[PDB]
Amino acid sequence: YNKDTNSYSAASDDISSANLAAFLNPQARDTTKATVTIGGKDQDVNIDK
Amino acid sequence: YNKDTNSYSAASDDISSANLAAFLNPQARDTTKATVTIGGKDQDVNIDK
Repeated sequence: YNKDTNSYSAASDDISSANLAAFLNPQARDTTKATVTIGGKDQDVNIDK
Repeated sequence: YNKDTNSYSAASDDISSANLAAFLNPQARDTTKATVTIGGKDQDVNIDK
């Protein structure tokens, strides 16, 4: 969890494939913004559940 | 939903035989204070999932 300066960080391997939905949306209908790139080419996306 | 003064109320018949856990605990470990009585015996209980 590499507690460095503030709220705890973390580092993990492939464990959350389908777990992004609940983690990124703590409530029943939260929505999260993210930036997705395929390499040198950024795109801005919105992710919900 | 009988909107009276504030955040909407409601009133429903026997529908939530097992649905109490999700409703009172939206998160993964929420706990709710509660009161239970059999009639003349007020008892204080905690409900979690």
